[PDB]
Amino acid sequence: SDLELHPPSYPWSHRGLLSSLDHTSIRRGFQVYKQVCSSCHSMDYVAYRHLVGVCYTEDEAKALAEEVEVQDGPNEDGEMFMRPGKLSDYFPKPYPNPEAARAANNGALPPDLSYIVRARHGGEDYVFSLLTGYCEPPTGVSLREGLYFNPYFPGQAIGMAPPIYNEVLEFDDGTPATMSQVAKDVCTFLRWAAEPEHDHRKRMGLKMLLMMGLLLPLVYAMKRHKWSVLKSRKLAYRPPK
Amino acid sequence: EEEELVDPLTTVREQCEQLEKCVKARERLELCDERVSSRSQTEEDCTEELLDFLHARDHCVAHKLFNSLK
Amino acid sequence: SHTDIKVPDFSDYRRPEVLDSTKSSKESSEARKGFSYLVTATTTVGVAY
Amino acid sequence: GRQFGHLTRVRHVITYSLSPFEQRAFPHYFSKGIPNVLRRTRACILRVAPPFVAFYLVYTWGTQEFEKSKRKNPA
Amino acid sequence: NIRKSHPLMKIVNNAFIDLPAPSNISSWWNFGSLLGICLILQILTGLFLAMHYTSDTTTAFSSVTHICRDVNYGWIIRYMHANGASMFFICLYMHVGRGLYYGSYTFLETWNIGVILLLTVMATAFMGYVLPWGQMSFWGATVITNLLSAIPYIGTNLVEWIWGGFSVDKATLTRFFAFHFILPFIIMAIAMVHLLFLHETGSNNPTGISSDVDKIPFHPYYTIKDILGALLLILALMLLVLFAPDLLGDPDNYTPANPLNTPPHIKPEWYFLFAYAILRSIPNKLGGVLALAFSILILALIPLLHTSKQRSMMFRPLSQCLFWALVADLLTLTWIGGQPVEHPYITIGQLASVLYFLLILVLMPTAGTIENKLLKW
Amino acid sequence: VAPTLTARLYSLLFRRTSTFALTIVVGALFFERAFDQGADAIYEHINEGKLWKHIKHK
Ligand code: HEM
Ligand code: HEM
Ligand code: HEM
Repeated sequence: SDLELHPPSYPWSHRGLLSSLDHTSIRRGFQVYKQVCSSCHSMDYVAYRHLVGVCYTEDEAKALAEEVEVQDGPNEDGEMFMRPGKLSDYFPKPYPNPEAARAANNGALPPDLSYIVRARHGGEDYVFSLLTGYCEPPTGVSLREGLYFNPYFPGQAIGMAPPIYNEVLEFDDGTPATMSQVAKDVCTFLRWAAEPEHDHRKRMGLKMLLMMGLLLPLVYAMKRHKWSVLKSRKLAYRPPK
Repeated sequence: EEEELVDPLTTVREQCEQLEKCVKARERLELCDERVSSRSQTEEDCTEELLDFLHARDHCVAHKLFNSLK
Repeated sequence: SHTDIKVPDFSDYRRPEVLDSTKSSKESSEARKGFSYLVTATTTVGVAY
Repeated sequence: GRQFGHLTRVRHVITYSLSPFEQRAFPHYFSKGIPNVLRRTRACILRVAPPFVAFYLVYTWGTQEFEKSKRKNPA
Repeated sequence: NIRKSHPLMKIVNNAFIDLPAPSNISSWWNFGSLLGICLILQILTGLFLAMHYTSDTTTAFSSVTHICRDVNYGWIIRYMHANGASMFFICLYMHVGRGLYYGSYTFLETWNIGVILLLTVMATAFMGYVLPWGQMSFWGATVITNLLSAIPYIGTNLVEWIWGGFSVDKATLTRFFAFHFILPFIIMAIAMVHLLFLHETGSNNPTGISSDVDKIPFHPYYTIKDILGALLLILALMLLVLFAPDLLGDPDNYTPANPLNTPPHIKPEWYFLFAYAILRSIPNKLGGVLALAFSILILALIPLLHTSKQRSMMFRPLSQCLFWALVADLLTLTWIGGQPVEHPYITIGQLASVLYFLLILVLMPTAGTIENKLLKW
Repeated sequence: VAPTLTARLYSLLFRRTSTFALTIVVGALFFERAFDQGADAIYEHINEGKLWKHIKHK
């Protein structure tokens, strides 16, 4: 039905002009991605070395890559083989073609997570709102199990589930991971998978504001200086008597 | 799950959900909710009332939330 | 009669360093060109960046 | 085309100028300046402003009716 | 000496150095260089983009991501292109407007070439947006291109001719790429001719009076003021691309193309929204595209409906109000154009469309006549 | 300060277009070093993802 609700405005650490992006959070959010989110969501536009300078250290990132496997190049016959992932291959399609998603997932197709924060309005807020907030299907509404109920999601008939159910945890520094903290982190990491350039963008922006803020007055004084012969200028008309 | 992770959302939501604007909204929810139940061949489905409540609740949630989160 | 040809007062526009009919202008010239040029030099350094 | 010296015919008009290195680029900037911007605004509001508010109003009204329409009580 | 005589320098000298210009032009005359600037900025970031982009359906979108993540500084280059397109449109809209307000259109050739320049960049930009092969790229490519099917007895064949297939498929992307590359160079030659006809009279000015009596050389004066002018263009552009890269594109066009989906959305980029509104205001296939076209080619009718004895609007109050109602009406049009065709929006979108045409075709010329009469002219 | 800084800037460094060009280019170097770092530094009032701060922990 064409009747719905729009997400509120959460105070992320990466909204409001010159603003980093919580990197310790991107990392916890990566954890959330690899453990709970990746099972049914592809992020095929992000590789392991992207996680380098950012959250993890070089060795750390390779170790994660190493872990599981992919279908590497042709064995000298004509069949491919398996090996421990390198730092250069992108995260890991759980479903081959599109219809495999339909098969293993009620008949629905779970959309890619490479962008998503830029592919849905409100961005991280919508994902945050889609995550944490889940509700009891009101009166006269007929779910049908495949579709769950979800405020925010258009139509209210979803197909996902709330895979945030307070846990299926992880941890480095051991953050008390409830559904809240586990959600914020995914979105924060999601921001980064959508817009990696985020930090630097805003850094150049700081420099751009400081420079423009210094060039603008100077170019103006250059201009009024030359125009001053004209702005200050006097006319007189002296016709023959 | 059964008892022992202090979901901050739930905590802040309580205080939030409570509040005036949402009290009134939930009142209408219940009002309309009880109508829908009180019949058979009806269709005024109570979907709108829920969102209004949620909206009012959720704005106040955003404002008070993340403060605590680590 | 072209001798009636005034030259409107510009005190209302002249920099301070040049406000006195009583004294030279060769002195404040360096400071004046200095300022105006420093402005354009600083600008090019800026744009250069 | 057009050049300088072939533009038009002008007679008896004197023009005094002063070198840019002898005057200020920002004379009464705030003093004379601001009153001028106020005067220019006065002169133009009644011709610029109204059309816009007509839209401003059409805009907020237009949205309210839309949003309020996707709701309903009986029938 | 050297500047004046040398075959190449003459050109430069006659266009940017000794060109007699009115000592009178205001900020609204800066959009001329600004478009010039936008044109180059859009060719320069455009070329660097073509060094990594591939025009094939299966890699199209992927290559654009490749640019933003892997290509060094690919992201700025990408967003500068994206935002420069809108910046090019704001400037284009200021420029046309400026001329309308000031009677600059009395220079038919210059103006008419200007209309050809308006169309050329519109056709250019429309093809640009399809290249990433996003949801909106495909459906906007579909919705808009399909209009030509309203042309009687020729239309079906036409749409199928430019499409390359029976849809917006493989042939269409590569096709649209080629034209998106070739178009801005043609635009350039045309801007030279734009400037060629303009130089034949020199610029107009806010009074619409005539400035032979007070011209100043284009050099210190307008080179330095265009510089300061380009600087502000950069600010607007950079403020847009660094702080809000997806603001005017709206968070949407990500997620690849899907010829079976059809998003409950469908609207061209903001610069076509006024035209878009006019089109859907009319219940009729033919009429819609007829009025769609007319909403822009009408610029070629403006000089025939001048009517006033004065050239500019500076001394004409009633005309000013009517002009402002035109701009105000054009906001409504884009605003409506950016909304679904439901209850309130249809009827005002309908009314505003009639007004657009009533204003330019009837109200404005009448005000001119009235104005003449009040002055006893 | 005294017979003017600008006066000396003009007399010793701005009267020729050579020295003028020369100072601008020398002034371009340092400015870059000072600002590029200055702006990177000011940016450090966000002791957050600060790669340096994380470098110590892991
Ligand atoms: C691993 C278990 C998961 C499964 C089986 C799953 C499945 C799905 C499905 C079927 C949909 C489509 C809903 C519909 O079309 O009605 C969906 C959408 C979505 N998924 Fe999941 N999902 C999972 C986990 C996640 C997680 C953990 C996240 C992010 C934290 C996520 C992010 C999203 C988002 C943001 C949408 C919204 C699509 C839209 O708004 O149109 N998914 N998922
Ligand atoms: C001949 C010079 C040009 C070249 C070589 C060029 C190249 C490209 C390429 C390779 C793309 C696809 C990559 C991308 O989407 O970022 C693109 C997209 C686009 N072009 Fe151009 N372009 C040129 C001129 C122009 C002109 C003059 C305009 C009009 C303002 C324009 C408007 C656009 C737009 C709106 C997009 C899509 C926006 C985006 O997704 O970033 N281009 N162009
Ligand atoms: C590629 C896009 C365009 C470029 C590069 C361009 C360039 C220019 C330039 C450089 C000027 C110098 C005067 C000034 O600074 O305003 C000018 C003036 C003018 N342009 Fe354009 N223009 C473009 C599009 C247009 C279009 C869309 C129109 C209107 C249909 C137009 C019509 C005119 C007219 C009538 C003048 C005379 C203005 C006056 O003397 O007051 N141009 N144009």
